[PDB]
Amino acid sequence: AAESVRVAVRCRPFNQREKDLNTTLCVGMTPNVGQVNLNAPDGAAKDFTFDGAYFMDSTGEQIYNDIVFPLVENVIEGYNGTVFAYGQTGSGKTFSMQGIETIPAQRGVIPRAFDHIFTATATTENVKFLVHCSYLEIYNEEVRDLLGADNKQKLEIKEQGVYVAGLSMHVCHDVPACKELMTRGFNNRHVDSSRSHSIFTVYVEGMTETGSIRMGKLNLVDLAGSERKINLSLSALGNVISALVDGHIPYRDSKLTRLLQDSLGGNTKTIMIACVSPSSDNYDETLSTLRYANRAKNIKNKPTINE
Ligand SMILES: Nc1ncnc2c1ncn2[C@@H]1O[C@H](COP(=O)(O)OP(=O)(O)O)[C@@H](O)[C@H]1O
Ligand SMILES: [Mg+2]
Repeated sequence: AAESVRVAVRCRPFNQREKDLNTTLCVGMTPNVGQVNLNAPDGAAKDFTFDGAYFMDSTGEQIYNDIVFPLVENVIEGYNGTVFAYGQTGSGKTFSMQGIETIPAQRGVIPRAFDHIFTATATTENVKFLVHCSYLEIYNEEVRDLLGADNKQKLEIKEQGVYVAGLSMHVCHDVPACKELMTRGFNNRHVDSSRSHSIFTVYVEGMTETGSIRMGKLNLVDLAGSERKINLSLSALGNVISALVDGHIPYRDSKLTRLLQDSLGGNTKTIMIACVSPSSDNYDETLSTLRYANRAKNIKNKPTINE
């Protein structure tokens, strides 16, 4: 079925220095209708409509429940699903994807997708599920396996769909197995993470009582900071989105757009979490993220059940 990319905006709270400077709040929201207003110094507001609008006190729990939970349900049924985190360095991309364990309601979409997948796969008595994970990093157009034996090894992108040749896949029989791969991946990151893209993939294979196998993959992507060969994957993402909404798509311009070409206009249900700052000192970057997120709503995907 024809389905548009769902876009949600998340505004982080002020940090300590912003409070010490008494920094002006230039972001407003009307979460019932997904409205985000951005105020300029002169007083003129710029208004945007999104599929979700999560303000300074929002939690990873309420973001997951409203926006990601139905996509993860679809992955279990056999669909491909992708969640990207987009925004400047310091806006909350990693806090939205990974989150924190010190405050349970602030746990990210990745730990939450693990709990959801292992709960839902066990409560479906008709289907037997096998879960596998992969975790890669793209820095300077160099693709690296974050869980492999040699993490330094640069890997090639080939097509059979599109895949990373030599990318290790790790069986996960439960949530602890999943969380060990997350910390393992973190300790193997390039030396900090602001200029690279990371992709955590969860493969959910379901075997029915008949014997029919369905295969849905979940891509959880933490993009490099959008602040204005290092910036090629980000520039190509913008160029791809422009072609997709402008009515040829240059997926091959970068490693990131080649790998995720099915997430942008292909067989996948995609969600974009655009992260913004509440501060008037970040106005220019926030306006850039909001315009990018607004444009991203017009991308048309064609997700079908992989069975
Ligand atoms: N919603 C939030 N609530 C509390 N702290 C947050 C929130 N979003 C981000 N932070 C804090 O802001 C800082 C930067 O966030 P981070 O996720 O690392 O951003 P990014 O990955 O986009 O560079 C961190 O110190 C993090 O704890
Ligand atoms: Mg980060």
